Amino acid sequence: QVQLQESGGGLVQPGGSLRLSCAASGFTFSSYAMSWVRQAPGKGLEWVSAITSGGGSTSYSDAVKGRFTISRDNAKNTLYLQMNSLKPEDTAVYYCAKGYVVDFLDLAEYDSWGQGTQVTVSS
Amino acid sequence: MVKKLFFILSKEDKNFLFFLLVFSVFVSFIETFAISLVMPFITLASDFSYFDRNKYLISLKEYLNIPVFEIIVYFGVGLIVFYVFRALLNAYYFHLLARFSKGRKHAIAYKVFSKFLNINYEKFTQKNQSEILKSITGEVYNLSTMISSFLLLMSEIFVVLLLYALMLLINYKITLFLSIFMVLNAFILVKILSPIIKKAGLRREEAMKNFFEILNTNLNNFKFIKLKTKEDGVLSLFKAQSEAFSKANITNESVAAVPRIYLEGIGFCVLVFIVVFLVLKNESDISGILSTISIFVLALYRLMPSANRIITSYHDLLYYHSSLNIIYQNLRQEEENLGEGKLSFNQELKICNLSFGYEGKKYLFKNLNLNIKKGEKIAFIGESGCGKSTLVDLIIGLLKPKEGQILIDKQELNASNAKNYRQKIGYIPQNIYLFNDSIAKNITFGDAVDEEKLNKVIKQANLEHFIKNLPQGVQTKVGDGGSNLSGGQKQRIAIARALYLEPEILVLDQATSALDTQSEAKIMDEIYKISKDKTMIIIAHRLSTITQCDKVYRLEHGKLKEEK
Amino acid sequence: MVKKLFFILSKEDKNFLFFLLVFSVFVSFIETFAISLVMPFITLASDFSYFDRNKYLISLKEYLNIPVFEIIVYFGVGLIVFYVFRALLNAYYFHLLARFSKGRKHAIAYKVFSKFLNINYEKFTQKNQSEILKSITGEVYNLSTMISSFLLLMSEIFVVLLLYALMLLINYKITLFLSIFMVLNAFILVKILSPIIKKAGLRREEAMKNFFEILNTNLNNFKFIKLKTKEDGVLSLFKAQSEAFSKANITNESVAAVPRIYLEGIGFCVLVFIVVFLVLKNESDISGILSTISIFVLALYRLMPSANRIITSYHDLLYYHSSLNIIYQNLRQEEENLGEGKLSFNQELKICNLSFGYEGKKYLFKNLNLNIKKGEKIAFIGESGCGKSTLVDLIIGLLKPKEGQILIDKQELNASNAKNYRQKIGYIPQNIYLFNDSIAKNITFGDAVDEEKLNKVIKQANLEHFIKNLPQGVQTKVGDGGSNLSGGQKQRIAIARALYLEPEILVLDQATSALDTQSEAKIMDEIYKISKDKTMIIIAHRLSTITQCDKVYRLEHGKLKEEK
Ligand SMILES: Nc1ncnc2c1ncn2[C@@H]1O[C@H](COP(=O)(O)OP(=O)(O)O)[C@@H](O)[C@H]1O
Ligand SMILES: Nc1ncnc2c1ncn2[C@@H]1O[C@H](COP(=O)(O)OP(=O)(O)O)[C@@H](O)[C@H]1O
Repeated sequence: QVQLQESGGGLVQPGGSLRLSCAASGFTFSSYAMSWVRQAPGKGLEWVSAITSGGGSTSYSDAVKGRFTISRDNAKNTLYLQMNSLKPEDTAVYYCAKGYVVDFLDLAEYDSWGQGTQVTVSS
Repeated sequence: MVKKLFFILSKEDKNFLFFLLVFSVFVSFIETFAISLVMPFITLASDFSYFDRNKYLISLKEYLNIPVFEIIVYFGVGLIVFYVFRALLNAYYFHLLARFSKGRKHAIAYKVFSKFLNINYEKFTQKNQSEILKSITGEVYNLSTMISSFLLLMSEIFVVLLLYALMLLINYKITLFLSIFMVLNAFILVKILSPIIKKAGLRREEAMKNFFEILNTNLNNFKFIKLKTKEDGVLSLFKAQSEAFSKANITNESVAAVPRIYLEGIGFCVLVFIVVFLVLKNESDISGILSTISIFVLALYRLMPSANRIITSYHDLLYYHSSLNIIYQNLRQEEENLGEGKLSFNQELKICNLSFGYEGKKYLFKNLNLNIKKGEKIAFIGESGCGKSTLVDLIIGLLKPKEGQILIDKQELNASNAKNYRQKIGYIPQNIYLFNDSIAKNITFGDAVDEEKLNKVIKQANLEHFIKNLPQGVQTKVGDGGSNLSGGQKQRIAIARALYLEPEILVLDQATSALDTQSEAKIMDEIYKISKDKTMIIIAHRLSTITQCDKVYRLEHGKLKEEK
Repeated sequence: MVKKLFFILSKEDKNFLFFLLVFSVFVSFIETFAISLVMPFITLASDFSYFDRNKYLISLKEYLNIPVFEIIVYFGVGLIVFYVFRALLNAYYFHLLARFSKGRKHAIAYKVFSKFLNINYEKFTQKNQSEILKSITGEVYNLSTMISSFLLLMSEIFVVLLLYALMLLINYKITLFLSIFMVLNAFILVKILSPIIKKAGLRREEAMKNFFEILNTNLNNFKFIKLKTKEDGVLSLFKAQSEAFSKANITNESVAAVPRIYLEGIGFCVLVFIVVFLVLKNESDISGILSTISIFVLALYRLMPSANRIITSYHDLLYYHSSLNIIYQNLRQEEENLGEGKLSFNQELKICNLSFGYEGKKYLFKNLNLNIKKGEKIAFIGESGCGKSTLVDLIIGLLKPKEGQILIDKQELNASNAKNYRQKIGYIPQNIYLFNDSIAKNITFGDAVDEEKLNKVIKQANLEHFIKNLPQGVQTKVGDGGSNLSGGQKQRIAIARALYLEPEILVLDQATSALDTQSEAKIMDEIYKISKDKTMIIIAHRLSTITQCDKVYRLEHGKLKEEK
């Protein structure tokens, strides 16, 4: 009955700070490693970041490298993600997802979902 | 029956068993001397009331040096080193008990897991996994704690003996009345309550079964319950069975508390009665016997868990013991496959009149024949549980056939060459169960590493676009079976694990049943490309997922038909 | 957080809670009175002269008593009468506690099981059975045993309060030393051993899962283990993980034994201290204060399990407690379906653009169109995971759709009539889960008896030729799922069970998967002939079973094509 709900990303002008908080429920939050994804207008999907079970090994992508720092709070069962600077692509609504969503097939999986927070920060 | 014990323990195990046995006896002598050491010290302290009565201070302390109050303090701290020493020595003994029991938990279980690994796949098939798992990890905990309960029992019955010897060394009518009152209390609780302990204790097991069973059954007909809409016929059977489970449970928790409660009022009565015999009978030694009355106190304080643990290990030597050691040999003395020989496959894989079913199951084949040349990429279309996975279990080195030969280059598949024949095949079980570790170990299946053999495999299994984005790369923890790896990611890893063996035959076994529509065909083509240099057997539960298969064998109701 | 309590328990569960809590306070006075009755009995047993002195013991000496030795013996049996009365008293108190705990294990679980039985079918599908099972018998188990711990905690801190107060009346410096020595040992052990108890105790929970998961993973890959042939790579990861699990367990069962082993040395030293300290001080009344030593002995001997049960209930008030009470307002206050109306079925079951998906998933349909006339005898041909049972569970009263009308004689299927429309459908599951009771109760689905309609059901389900050979016949305890009942006879009851409902639409849902063609064809032919006067939705998993089916709707990947 895995149901995740992230809500903490609104429209604020670029060059600032924006931390999103993803809440989870229905599974042992610590044993599962977590990731992030996004769906662009018209385009398919696109990956963001990833992190391990202990939170001591990080991962990012080249289009967002050196821009974000991911933290895991295994106390309130929340997956955070700091965000700085927005491009005409950093908008595709960052959901949450469960395990490692990162290949081009394991993205077609509804391992979390849940509303979402649209962050279309234009010029 | 003791001969079945030494058969499992080895020199690192047997020598450790003797060490605990001697320490069990020595720890007993330590407790006794720790009790007996109170008697002199507390005789001299109590000798202060009567001033002088024997050569115990003014006529005894003048043998070394120092005054009276100094020798009573030095004897006092001399009592508290021996007690802190005992508190450490008794703790170390209870540490060797755990080190031996939990060390044998590993030393013993390390071999039974190998035994159920070496049996033929049919012998591993006939018994389910929820039974073999208990056969390699449930029995070991019982035997380990049983041997530990046996050593602790020897320590205790020894503690009881020489401490009773210390009591008899002091008084006569008391230790007599005490022994009589003790064995009278050992009765009733063991012959009138101990039967009712299980008379209302296994009725609680009966009630827990009667409650769990109808609860699990009730949840299964929930669809039929919503159709019935009326739950009265189900809750009228639940409330009466729960209320039948209720009192059958409270009678267990009542008769399990009567022994100790009665033993408390007894302990009080046998305590105050250790006093009423000293003041009445004129042994009035203000220090000679008033010292001994503290010895009876400390002795009893060391004796109450002394008697409790004996019955505990006694029940542990009946609940466990004889029911664990016999099955052990039979499961570890079990027979394993033995064969030495090689074989070569260059031409075709004749089957030649298989005719097979499981041990006690009906024949799902009978005169099943086909042949597989090198690189045919065949399939097995079936009706699930009819005989596809059974037939493919026959084609591979598993399951010795009944009347079959299974020729390879006009050479029979038997136990001599089945060992070398099992090497050149992967499995890729779509719903592959991985263990929580690095994906590299999951591809190598733990058989060390070969790097130069992993990157090529990952590149062939189309995982190269997947390792890059991982945090620890090829070293990220896979997280149980899936969790961190979705269905087709596990497929790519399963393909990589098989390709890592560098095989010549690849078998799929329903490799398309745990994925979405989009994820299947891409993986299928990704396998078809890396199988161009190899062969393939597919157990597809559906049609058109094989199309590129030059052979399509459909197994119906015993016979093997061919489609495309 | 206490407001969550009264919402569950009623008035009787409050009158019985006060029944136990006042008893919890009173049982402390009984123990103290049982101890405080010792010091008089022993100070009179020693000094007979007390029976002719003081404004308390003079006249009773010459009231039927005659000499002094006769009355002290009478006082002795009066104490053992009080101690046998006290043992029976404590046995009754520990009998009501278990009756209340295991009484609420039923009273609460009955309501929670009734709550999970009436939720919508979608809410019951998303969560697994072991979760719900433990939510209605494991959660009730913890909360039941928790309330008793709180009562026992208050009873326990009470008996420590007035027993410590009874000791203070007896002595000044001794009780002060004992209290300081106690709160010094209440320290250290709670802040130096307690961390290592969990530092090596929750490491056990860590190592146990890390040892079981790699073991349970190898059993599922036993096929690939036979293929690899080399087990050194599996055992190099098993021995290294087991040699780690070994030490990770020896330190837990060692540090969990360090306290009581050090506690023994404490108990020994705090005993000989008391008597020595009380024998050096010149209050030696021969009896007046040397009897008080026995009160301290009985006080502490009653205070050792007293200290154990307090921390036991405190661990029960932290390990559980707050993790159970909150998850009942979120389990008991659950919401359920509504509506009150009737519905009729006589023309067609128009579906008309179904389109459906679960809570937070994708849509398996997107426009799905069909219509079912009364008596059409339709089938659904799909794959093992497409959505064959989903659409049929949508046609029937189950599954509230997202965009689907599910018309019934041009009338909508909503909450007001979903009850009535669910009343007129029967499921007949092929792998039917039977409960260990008479086959009559199985067919009635627990709805009492009904020999009128029920005798006709057996004649319809062709069990009559099977009831004859049955020993108890219609009252035959079926023997759990399937004792001596073959697969076909289980199907006959599956048909009989839904036939007792007097339905109008009959589901099957994969009624062909685990039985030979013959033992099922005789059942399939039985189905097509007894389905003429009703409608039927078949969810066949294989072909050729729907010969006489007039309609065959094949659902592919979102669209509905039609076959026969
Ligand atoms: N591990 C097992 N233990 C006992 N019986 C089994 C086991 N696996 C399969 N069977 C039985 O053997 C029959 C054939 O099973 P299987 O080989 O899975 O069929 P298929 O070859 O069509 O997949 C089944 O009816 C099943 O009851
Ligand atoms: N009992 C169940 N528990 C968990 N998930 C289920 C269950 N039944 C179905 N599902 C999910 O719903 C989807 C539809 O499967 P299902 O309706 O069982 O198809 P079919 O019954 O035709 O095999 C599956 O992808 C599966 O993940």
